[PDB]
Amino acid sequence: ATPVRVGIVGTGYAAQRRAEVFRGDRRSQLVSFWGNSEANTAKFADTFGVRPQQSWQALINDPEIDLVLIATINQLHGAIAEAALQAGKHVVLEYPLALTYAMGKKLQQLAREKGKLLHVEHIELLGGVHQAIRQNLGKIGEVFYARYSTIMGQNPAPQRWTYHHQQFGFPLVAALSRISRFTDLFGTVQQVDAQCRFWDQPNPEYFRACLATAYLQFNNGLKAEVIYGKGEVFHQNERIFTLHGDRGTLIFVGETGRLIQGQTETEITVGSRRGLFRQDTEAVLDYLTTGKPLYVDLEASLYALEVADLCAQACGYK
Repeated sequence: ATPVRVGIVGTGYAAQRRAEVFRGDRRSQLVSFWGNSEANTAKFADTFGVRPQQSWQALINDPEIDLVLIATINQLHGAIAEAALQAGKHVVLEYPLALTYAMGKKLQQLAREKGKLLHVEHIELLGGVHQAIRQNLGKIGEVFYARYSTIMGQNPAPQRWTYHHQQFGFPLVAALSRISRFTDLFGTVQQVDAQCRFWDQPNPEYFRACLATAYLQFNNGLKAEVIYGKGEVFHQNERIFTLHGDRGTLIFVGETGRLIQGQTETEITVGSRRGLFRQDTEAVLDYLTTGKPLYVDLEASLYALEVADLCAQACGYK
């Protein structure tokens, strides 16, 4: 039903990219938003000339909203999605979908029972690099060894939700989502070993550093290392995504990529996350206005959630 009236829960990168396209597209209208922190809420309201709702609960219950975009504090995503679906809203999330596989399945069933969209993508984190990997995996043959490491030194560690044990949640959730979206080629994860180490702040509800490591064995033979570290103890940053195959190696350093085959080295064109967010937003608008089905289905985010549960279980986490 046009225009699609949108409320945005969140003010970060994913929320801003969605807001830009919702505004620009004539099939949609940005009505309200909610932010968790005072300064970023003010900036978002100014950029997009939309007034903020004081609570996200009020936003999702607004009768002048058709669609809720969720891209906020990690812990909140499942609860906000369930509340929005119960209020008869369509829901689009930036991954995570929920805290547990069971909640993700409960959300999937609820959206079906209400006949509402439940759509999840994972674009903000290395979305362009992921498509570049997809476009070039066919070139390197059987992938047997991959390493995805994100190390971000930060001193002092802030007292915000990203360093808060409960709000941030299991630290490997986002990284494991990235490594799990090649099931089409790697098969499913068959074995997991994972460790998680924290450096607590004086207030033990916050950590000042974390190092989480997951070592995965896939069914088609791939051994993958997935590393997530941030905080006060890290003196060298690292943003590496390397995949070794018997016909070549793909190396991504940040958003920079290079194909290596024999003695040749080729630059890899990495597209913008802005373009990927726009195509996804326009596909969502297509579905809501003409019923044309989305190419993405919830199964990819559900499996990433399963992998996260499995690695947390291997960690003794929660």
